[PDB]
Amino acid sequence: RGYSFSLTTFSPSGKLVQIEYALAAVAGGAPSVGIKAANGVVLATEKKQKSILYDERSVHKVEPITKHIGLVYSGMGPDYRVLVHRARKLAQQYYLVYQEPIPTAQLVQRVASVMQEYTQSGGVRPFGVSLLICGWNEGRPYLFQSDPSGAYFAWKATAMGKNYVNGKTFLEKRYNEDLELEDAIHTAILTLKESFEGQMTEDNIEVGICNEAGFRRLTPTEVKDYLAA
Amino acid sequence: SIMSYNGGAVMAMKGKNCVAIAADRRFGIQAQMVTTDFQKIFPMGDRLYIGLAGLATDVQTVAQRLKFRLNLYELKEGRQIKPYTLMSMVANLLYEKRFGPYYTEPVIAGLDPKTFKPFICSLDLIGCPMVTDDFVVSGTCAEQMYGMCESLWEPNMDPDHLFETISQAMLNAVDRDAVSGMGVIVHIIEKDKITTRTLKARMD
Amino acid sequence: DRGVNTFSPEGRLFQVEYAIEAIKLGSTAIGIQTSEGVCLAVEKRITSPLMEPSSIEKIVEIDAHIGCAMSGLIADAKTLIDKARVETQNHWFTYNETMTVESVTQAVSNLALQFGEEDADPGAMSRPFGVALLFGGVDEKGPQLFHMDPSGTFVQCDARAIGSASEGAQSSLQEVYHKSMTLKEAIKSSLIILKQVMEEKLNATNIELATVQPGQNFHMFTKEELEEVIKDI
Amino acid sequence: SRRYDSRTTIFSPEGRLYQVEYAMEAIGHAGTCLGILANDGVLLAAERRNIHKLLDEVFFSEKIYKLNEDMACSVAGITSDANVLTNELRLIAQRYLLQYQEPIPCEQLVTALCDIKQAYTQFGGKRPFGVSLLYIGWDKHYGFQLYQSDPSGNYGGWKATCIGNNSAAAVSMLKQDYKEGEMTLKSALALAIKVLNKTMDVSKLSAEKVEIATLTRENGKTVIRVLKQKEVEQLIKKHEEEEAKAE
Amino acid sequence: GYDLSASTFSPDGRVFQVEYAMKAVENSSTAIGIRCKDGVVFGVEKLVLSKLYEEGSNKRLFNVDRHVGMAVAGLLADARSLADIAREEASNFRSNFGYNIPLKHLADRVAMYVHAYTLYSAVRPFGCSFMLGSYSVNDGAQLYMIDPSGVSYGYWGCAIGKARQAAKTEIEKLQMKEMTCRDIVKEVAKIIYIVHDEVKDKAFELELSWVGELTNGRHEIVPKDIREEAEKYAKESLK
Amino acid sequence: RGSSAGFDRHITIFSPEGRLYQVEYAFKAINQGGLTSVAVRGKDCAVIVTQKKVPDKLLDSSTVTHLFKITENIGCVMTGMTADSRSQVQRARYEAANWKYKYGYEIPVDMLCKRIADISQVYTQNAEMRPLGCCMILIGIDEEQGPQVYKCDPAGYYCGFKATAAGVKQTESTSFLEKKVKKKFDWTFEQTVETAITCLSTVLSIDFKPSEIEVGVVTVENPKFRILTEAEIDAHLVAL
Amino acid sequence: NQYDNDVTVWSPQGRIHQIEYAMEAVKQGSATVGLKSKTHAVLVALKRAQSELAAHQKKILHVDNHIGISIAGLTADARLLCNFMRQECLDSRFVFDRPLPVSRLVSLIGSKTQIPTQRYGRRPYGVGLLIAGYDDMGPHIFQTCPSANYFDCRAMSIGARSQSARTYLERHMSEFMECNLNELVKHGLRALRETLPAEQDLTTKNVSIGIVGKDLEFTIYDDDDVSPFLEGL
Amino acid sequence: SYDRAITVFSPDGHLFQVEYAQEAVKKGSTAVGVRGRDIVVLGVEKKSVAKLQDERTVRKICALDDNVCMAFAGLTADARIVINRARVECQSHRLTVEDPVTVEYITRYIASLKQRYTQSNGRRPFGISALIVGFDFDGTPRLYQTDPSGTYHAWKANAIGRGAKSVREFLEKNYTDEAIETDDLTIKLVIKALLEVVQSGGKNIELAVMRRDQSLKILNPEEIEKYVAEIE
Repeated sequence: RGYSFSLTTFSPSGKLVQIEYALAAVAGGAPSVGIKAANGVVLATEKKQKSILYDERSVHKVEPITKHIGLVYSGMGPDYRVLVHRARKLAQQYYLVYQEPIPTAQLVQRVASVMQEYTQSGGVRPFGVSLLICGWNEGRPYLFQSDPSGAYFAWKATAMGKNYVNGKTFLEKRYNEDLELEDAIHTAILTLKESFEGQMTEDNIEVGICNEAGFRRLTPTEVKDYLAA
Repeated sequence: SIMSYNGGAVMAMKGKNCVAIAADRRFGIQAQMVTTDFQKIFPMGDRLYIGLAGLATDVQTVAQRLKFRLNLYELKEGRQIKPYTLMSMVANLLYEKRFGPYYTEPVIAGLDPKTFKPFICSLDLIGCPMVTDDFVVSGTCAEQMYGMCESLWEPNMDPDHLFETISQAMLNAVDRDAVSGMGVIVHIIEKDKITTRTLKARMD
Repeated sequence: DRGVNTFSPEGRLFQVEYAIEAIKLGSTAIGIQTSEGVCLAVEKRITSPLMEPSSIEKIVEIDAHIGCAMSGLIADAKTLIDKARVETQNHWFTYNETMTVESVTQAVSNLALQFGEEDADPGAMSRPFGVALLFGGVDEKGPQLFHMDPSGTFVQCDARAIGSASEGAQSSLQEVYHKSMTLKEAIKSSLIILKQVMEEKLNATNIELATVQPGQNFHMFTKEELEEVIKDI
Repeated sequence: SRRYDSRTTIFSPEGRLYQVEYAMEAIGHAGTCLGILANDGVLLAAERRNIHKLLDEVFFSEKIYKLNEDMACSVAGITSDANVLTNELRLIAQRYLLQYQEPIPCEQLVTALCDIKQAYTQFGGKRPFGVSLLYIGWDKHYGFQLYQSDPSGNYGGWKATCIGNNSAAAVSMLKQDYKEGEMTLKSALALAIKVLNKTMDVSKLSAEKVEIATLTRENGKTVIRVLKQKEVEQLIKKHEEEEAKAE
Repeated sequence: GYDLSASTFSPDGRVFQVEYAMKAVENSSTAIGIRCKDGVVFGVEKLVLSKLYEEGSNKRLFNVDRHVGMAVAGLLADARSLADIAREEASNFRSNFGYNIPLKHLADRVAMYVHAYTLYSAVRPFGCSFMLGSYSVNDGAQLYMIDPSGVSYGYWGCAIGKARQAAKTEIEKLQMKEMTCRDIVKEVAKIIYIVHDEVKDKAFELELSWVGELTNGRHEIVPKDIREEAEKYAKESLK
Repeated sequence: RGSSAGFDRHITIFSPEGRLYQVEYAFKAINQGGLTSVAVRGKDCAVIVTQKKVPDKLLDSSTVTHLFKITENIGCVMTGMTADSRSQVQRARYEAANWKYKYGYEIPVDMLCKRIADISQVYTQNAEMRPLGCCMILIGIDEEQGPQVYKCDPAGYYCGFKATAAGVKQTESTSFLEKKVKKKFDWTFEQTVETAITCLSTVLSIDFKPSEIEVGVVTVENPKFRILTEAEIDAHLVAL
Repeated sequence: NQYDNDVTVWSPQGRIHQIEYAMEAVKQGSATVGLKSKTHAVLVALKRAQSELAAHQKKILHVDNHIGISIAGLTADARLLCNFMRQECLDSRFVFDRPLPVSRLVSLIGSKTQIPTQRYGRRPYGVGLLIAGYDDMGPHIFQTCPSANYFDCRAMSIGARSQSARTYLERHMSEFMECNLNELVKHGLRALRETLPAEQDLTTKNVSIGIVGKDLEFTIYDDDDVSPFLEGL
Repeated sequence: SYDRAITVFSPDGHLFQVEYAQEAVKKGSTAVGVRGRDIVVLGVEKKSVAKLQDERTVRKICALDDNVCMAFAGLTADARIVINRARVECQSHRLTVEDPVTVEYITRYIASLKQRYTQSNGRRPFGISALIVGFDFDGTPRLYQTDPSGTYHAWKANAIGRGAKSVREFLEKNYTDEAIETDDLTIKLVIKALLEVVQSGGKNIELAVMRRDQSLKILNPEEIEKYVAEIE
């Protein structure tokens, strides 16, 4: 019939430990890197399948929400998708009211408000998913991180996943505020190289960019061109 | 015809880098006036006004339901609304009660808050948006000021020509309508200022 | 650790078994059914001298012909004695007759064991009632007196004491009661037994007495009326 | 299921609500947020937590969240639960305006959120909102006001108060350098920076670690204005220099 | 504490509340059913506890539709509950599709009702296995059996109860695929008496019900003229 | 290694290392059936092959099956708890028919594994319900993408495959059959059935009879899902 | 230890302790005896002495004009179950204008009693009922249990020390189907007397008798009406 | 809907959540009400003044209607729900009866609401007691006290909160007809009872007096020091 009590409660130290444990699910996930350049945002993640038998052109970790908003995760695969199909639905519920493409900050405020609700509603665990969300609205690029608590943060560049603390130190060295988009894709790929454990190819990662032409994830023919440099 | 109960006439006209909106001042019952100061034009922005005619309980309700939703919008979105987006906000509000509609046909008139691009619109009672570049009318004397603004409107008017056009098209229409009149208020919305002139009309 | 609807290994349904132990902390109430009327006498158990004793309403009107006497958790009784009053008025509305004393007891005791925590209502009782009720009145069958334990077990009694000193006042009721005594002799017998069992000195402030006769209605004694009875004891 | 339930809304055997008292310690390790009432305004002085080098500057503030034309709040605790509360105060503030065509009085807005907060401490079996949050505002009936609202659901009007980390040390400094009926706005900005030095463990302030908003009246209209980086850097340097002229 | 709910797997991936509920079937007396060339014959070893019960109390053979019968074993109050569920599904099928429900579909609709109580902490699994059996001209003889987990398999012979393994060896040496229904009843009664323990559980009343071609596909109790001519046959080979 | 604190053992909440300790037990529930299913797609075909252990002589072996027909064009093989198996098949058959009723075309294998996995995610996030101890492997022919073999699991993860195994010998038959995804294409024609059978024959060391397995195919020439008869399987089993 | 608090929890022995504890509630109530001839069906019950002053209980209830029940266990669960049975017998006479058959009433009880034995947070009905009836098929002595199956009995007794009655009833059940009305009731009185302490006997104050028959509607017999039946025992 | 029994019985017949809600009352600030001849005086004991309160909005003597005002002790947030739901009922009673409430009517409404959360699913009891004072239409002054159990009694004088076991021992030895004679002497009976409980002493209390029509007014801080100097 459904449990009506919160599974996330405060610990005596003042902590919501089910959220703090859902962060541990995120920090064990595959590394995801977002970089906001001056004319675009690049979202790159490690799409490293377990075996050769897995179809790489089947499921996607960089998913578009609108024509101008895409997002990527570190954490749990299936919790991402319930959260990425509601994000696509919240984006069209805005568009039916306002007939304007949703601002990127407003989508992140609606997605994180959902993620807050499964930290307080009855009989549910939080999501084990953080989200790097990108978008282009009003001539400005946007990059947000949505933590499993439901808190959102606008980032110039950040990283999640395994070795995120080592990776986010690598962003603080090689991030110029006045980069272009084509120079930010290389620095996003290099962060996925700082912890990869192998030889990364066009199928072992997944890159998504968002410029004023909208959001799109890069084709594996286009990923190979950036790996040559 | 229930929208002729209180009467009323609102008209919005586009100029060059400026818009004008105008309404009558009469509040009434089927043929009886009560006040001559009834507000039908409401400030939905810095330089963006909505004008509502029709049944006067819905002129007051929809302007308050829209001020409800716009203040939620301007706090959450952190910016002022664009005049195209207010149009879709009103069109959602009027269609959400489609069966049993709000008996108002609002016009909006404003400037784009980051382009100063002029915008006028008109909606039906169940929210069908009409964007025009010439003029929009709404009210009891619609046909009086359709043909009145088909002659007087010229493209690319100065703010002083725009005031003398929308005010000669309101006065000649509501003096030919029985349940519209008792004054005309005109807002000229320009980039630097909002000028508001009530003007001498026939009080019959 | 266990739910409210849980049987003991002895089959006792724990929460009712503990709601019976709640009555043994409430003040002592005595009822005696005679052929000439019933009497209801309860200890008020004055806690502080500043407490106004006219607010300790441990005896209430149900209808003009039925009065109830309570012990235990007095706040829990007020939902039972209001459902008692509405049921007598719904019976009068439909049938234009006074409701009998047994069927008012039968309707109130259907609310006992109507608790639970699994969609029993949108607003349902979490727990049983911590009260015993002594209904007493005169119906078409004559004077009657009923007991209303929290298990919903209702029983007609000739004389019944409930409360903290029931086991010891029920031993005194079985000795002095007989099936032909008078209501004056039952009012007097309900105060010798209250004298044995009350802690404070028994006066006309810390007791509460009410009778139901076949002729007259329910009435509760005044301060001047109780003074005559206590001098006779 | 009774096994999996934690009983968030029951009493302790000492008469306490554990999840409320445990939500109070989530706030004592949040960002330090204080508010000072003056004779011509109220301010908020939140110590900024998200002070990383690679953070952007999207929306107007970090922990202010203007509620109304005439009143703003400031939150400390769970960041996510504060966003749910601040959408709710904006709904209450606009349902009053829809119903009365007057702006919500500031005590009536704090009271209505504190009823929603109390309701999660008494029924429903949910955890409370671990957000204590300040309030500044103007209304017709009492003018400039300042409120604080704990997760218990009880509130209070203050002349100077502080929530967040090192709030107890911040209150005692506000007990002595605050003067009732004698604080101007410019005197209260300097008191805000004075408290935000002995209650932040860092060596000094840099205005990337604080956020200040003031609320004043200007020609019959309440203005709520987050101070920019240069406006606070002048206030830090006016206190980093004047402390040298007192020793 | 991995066994207090049906919404909990064990660390080796088992739902013990389902597996405890099939211990309840294993504490019930053996009910067998044999699918033959002409139909399906059920048989229940019905343990009569007291002499004070009337002959026919606690009936274990149910009619869930006019062509489908149901032999149960386990917690009997749960069995009468699922017999009502199987009657509602057979009723709703005819009210929505206009013909008698196939035994394949009826067994799958009921097994997914049983499965629905193996998933949640709000309910417990059913404490009963039960066989279903029907006959049609088109579909032929069919015998399905549903476990408390909710799994339904088709059988030529099933033997739910205490002496489950001991009765399956007697059904396996029978060659039911060529035998007719009046020959199976003489054999079902043999298998019931040979698996009954005349020491542990004392008194028992044999219940037999077929459904087959000789009844034009109606499910009914075997008549006493044929029932007593099989109980006499069963004791004669029990020696 | 794996810490635990609270009711991580019983309901789907997070371990202190964020593991969903309860969801990992539904994968152990797939091995409880003792069976192994092998799926492989070719260039014009996709094949499912699973063990058929009729352990009783009295079972009607026509009803002991793990292959299921979801639509006319989508086939299924199930591995795990057999009752949880049949529930997910009826939910897949129901979700595939709402697609045709709402959208007017036959559902892809793409979006049927996605919807069934979105149902399985709800079991891993609500405490009131356990996950289903079973995994579904769907096959079919898309219009543009061709043969598809998609597998969803109790976690809610539904990725696509060139070749899948599931159940007890899953690791022994993934490590085997990934060596045949070497030089070209695992013989990508109609005798990927022989790739599927010899994969299941090696990890079981069985060298099957004609009626010890059951095979389900789709093709481009026949997009309908067919279950092979034992005479058709023995035509392949005698070829190896 | 941990398998007895909930009704949705099987023990590792295939056994539900919460159901078996509710059957303990009916084995510690009061002995009631039911039996039938080829013409009548008789319910005899001990109105138990709660005290020396209580009109003891009422333990035989009218359900229809052809069905009455007798109560062992929780009395408030009984009349909660009897008001369902009274409604289900009015439901048939409103719809079919005929007496509802006795075997179909008890099948509606056992499907209504099974529902709380399987859902969380609900308890089994802690009450046993002996049900006498006269359908078109004859007399009927259905017994129902908290474990919601039911039993068509030739004779049955439930309650405290009721095995002594079942010892008596199983000896003399060979002659029940050829009795008169007064002969059949006296077998139920001798069965009910077997459940008594040695210091106790069957007075007219503690015995109720419920009889239903062919040309006889269901009647309960009070204190003065059981005197023609106790005149031989 | 969260339907779980929170207040359940225990062995020896106790409701723990009701007993533990009464321990929340004993941790609250002390409230005293006495009842004079034509005057009822409520006084609460402000524990801390701190020189930074806007004291207008932490007042513990509310006003239910024009004739009924109450003072509480316990969980302050639970009281504000009880104060507001009593104010709605005082207005519904003017709607249907065309008369102001009696003091025992709104006491029955508050007590039956407080009983209701001791017996409903998914609710804890209110952690407040309420000293309710008022006047009838006849003009008789009334003083009532509700508990978290839902029990209510009338009182000549009562004390709730911390130290109330000592304030009630004080009032049971000092409440007479002579100290309840003058209206000003009745006000000093609360202030003398509070100063036995205020462990810091001084003018750190709040006190509201309600006489008849020309009704309730809460006394100012310098208007309270005039009485404390008259008892020094």
